[PDB]
Amino acid sequence: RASEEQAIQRRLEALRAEVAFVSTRERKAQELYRKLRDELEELRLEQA
Amino acid sequence: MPAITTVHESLPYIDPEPTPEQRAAAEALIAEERAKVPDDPYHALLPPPLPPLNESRHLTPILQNELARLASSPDPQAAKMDALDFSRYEAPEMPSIDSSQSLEETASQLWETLKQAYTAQAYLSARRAHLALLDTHGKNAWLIGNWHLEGEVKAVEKELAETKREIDRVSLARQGMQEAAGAELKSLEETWKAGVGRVLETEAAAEKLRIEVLEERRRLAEAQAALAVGN
Amino acid sequence: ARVREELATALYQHDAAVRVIARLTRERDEAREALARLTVTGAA
Amino acid sequence: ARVREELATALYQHDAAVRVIARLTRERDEAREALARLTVTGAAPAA
Repeated sequence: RASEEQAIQRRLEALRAEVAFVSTRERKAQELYRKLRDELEELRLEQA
Repeated sequence: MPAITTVHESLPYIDPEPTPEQRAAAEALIAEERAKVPDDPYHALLPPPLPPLNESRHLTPILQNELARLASSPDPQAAKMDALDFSRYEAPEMPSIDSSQSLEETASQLWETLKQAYTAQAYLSARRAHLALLDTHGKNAWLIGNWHLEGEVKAVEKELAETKREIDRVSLARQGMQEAAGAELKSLEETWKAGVGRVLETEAAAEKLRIEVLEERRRLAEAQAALAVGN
Repeated sequence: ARVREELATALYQHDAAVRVIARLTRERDEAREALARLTVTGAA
Repeated sequence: ARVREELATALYQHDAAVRVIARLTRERDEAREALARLTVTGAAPAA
């Protein structure tokens, strides 16, 4: 039971770090989407 | 008390039940890396070995002799003790006095028969005295002995019941705590899988939009090249 | 008594190790199968 | 003596098991971190 207590704890930090990194990379994906969307709108402005 | 501090990530009340086929695969694999990993006979986690009989301060040389006898006996369960002379304890018969037997020898073997008869007489008198004592005062002693024995039974029973209550308490409390943790990990795992799928779809769509923005960059480059050629 | 309690601890921790083996095997199978499927497909 | 021998057998099995657990722990970390950083390359059609 003591071993499982420590196992549960370390599994919380491991999974929390993993999901936080995935969500941060998702935020970077939306930042890249915004940058490419701004570039596309700028090329629309330059063509029009 | 146990002395192993190895920690596995096994949470049985919330992890799914392992199916027997990949279970048997798990013991098969654990067996094959046990085969390739050498075994350590002097591991510190192993308790010290059982000392042999001879150097032990407990067993007397008579006890090693009896242990060797009962071990050399091929059936230890049927090994028995060298019995006393119950044939001599049995009631004596009238000895056959021979006419050719000498008077001194006849008197000596009559003396031996008298010794055995008197010993049996005293033994049987003591047995009858103890039987009368058990007749007059044995039932209350039997009652008080059975009462004490069932009292010890009750003591062992309450000890085992207390230990079982401890097990029940631990199991229920950790069922609750494990279930709370398992809900947390299930939420995080599903969120992680959904985030992986979402970021893959997101970067696929972003790569497609990168293809069109590169197409428009090439369009502007071609327009600039055409204007520079025409001017 | 000491050898019996240590044996019970070893048996329970061995079953725990088997359960972790099973869970990690499922994790590896899912991750490798997903990676193989995605590398085969490409256009999700 | 027999239960002591079984204890030694279980000790060897548990040591082998925890070594396999460690190896598979690095294996899961490698596979999961690799799939977590799996970017999307330009899906260029076969011209």
